[PDB]
Amino acid sequence: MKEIAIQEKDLTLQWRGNTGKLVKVRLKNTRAMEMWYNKQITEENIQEITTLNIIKNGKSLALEVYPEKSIYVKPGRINVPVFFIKTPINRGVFEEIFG
Amino acid sequence: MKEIAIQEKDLTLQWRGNTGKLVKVRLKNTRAMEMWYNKQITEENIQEITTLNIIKNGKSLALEVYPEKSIYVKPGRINVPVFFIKTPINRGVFEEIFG
Amino acid sequence: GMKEIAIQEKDLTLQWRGNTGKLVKVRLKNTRAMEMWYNKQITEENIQEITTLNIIKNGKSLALEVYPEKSIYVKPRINVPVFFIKTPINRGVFEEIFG
Amino acid sequence: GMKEIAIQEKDLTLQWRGNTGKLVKVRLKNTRAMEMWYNKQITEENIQEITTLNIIKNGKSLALEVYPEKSIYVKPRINVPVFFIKTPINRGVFEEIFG
Repeated sequence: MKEIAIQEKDLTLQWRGNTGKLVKVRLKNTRAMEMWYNKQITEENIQEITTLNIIKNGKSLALEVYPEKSIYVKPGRINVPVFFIKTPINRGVFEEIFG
Repeated sequence: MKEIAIQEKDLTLQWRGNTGKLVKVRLKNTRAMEMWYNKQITEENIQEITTLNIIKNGKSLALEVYPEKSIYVKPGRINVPVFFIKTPINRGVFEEIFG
Repeated sequence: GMKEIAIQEKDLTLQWRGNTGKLVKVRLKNTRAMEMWYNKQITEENIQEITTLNIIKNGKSLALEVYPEKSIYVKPRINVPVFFIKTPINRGVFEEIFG
Repeated sequence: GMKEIAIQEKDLTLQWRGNTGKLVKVRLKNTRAMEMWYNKQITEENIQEITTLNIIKNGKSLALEVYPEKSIYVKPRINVPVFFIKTPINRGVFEEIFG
């Protein structure tokens, strides 16, 4: 287990059908640049993460990912990390949590 | 020397007179929460940072800080890191850089 | 007869049944409501003349009929206009349109 | 004589001389301009009737005279209104007002 918290405002969320299951989350370009400088997530360490703790509106939601599926996608200038979400969660409850 | 990059959108900037010198930068509450979970900056490690690399609009600007002055301020729910900026930079040139 | 007013989506708080279902009502944001108050763009006397809201966003437009007899001002300094949506539209298709 | 229109600050791109000096001109953002186009709120035929913009933000308001004979549409899909500010105001005091 390795958990990283990421504020929701830094993620582009892909919901199946726009309203269904959360399929994947992609880091925004600016936050990705920042992480590159800091080595916060790297191509070499990305698959160590098993949980994303999504932060927003003073609330937090831990979501397991499929670590074998985590990848960098182009780009922007540099590639951005993408996580495939394993814990089932749908858009309605996600919106309810974060308000 | 220890440098940390932080995207501008996560900082509340205090400009002397609103237009003059950058005096200090305060992390936003949500990013502060995220950093708390990750231990990215902590009360124990904050004074190790000598440079902030401010990221925005695909651009980057390194600014030295006064490490002895870096502190947590309340709050929000938890305290937030504050850096006092040593490198002189005024609002006009900062705006020019970041556009 | 018909009276249509366009409002940019960013000026609306949208209420979706169950967060993902039918669009039930939209409420103007506080800043925009104050602007409309100074301009008399929408007023207590005229709000019920509006039969259609043309929602604008991302260079796209979606006309939606309202129930004019349900249009009301609600408490926020300034009360704000609320419209009850008559044209059936769900969150998925709305997100599809506007992206 | 006088004709005054309120516009929420978030719908304006403000041009400050030297980024920190006098406010020279404001241009409507693209989304708001498209809305105003559908509503005929401001039009090529009427734009030069406006003598004062009432800038709205953070529950506050600031009236600024314009040079009506300088008000023009510029290329962005849709051309957008631009006003040249006559009332002298600088970035510091403007930021002070609105915070």
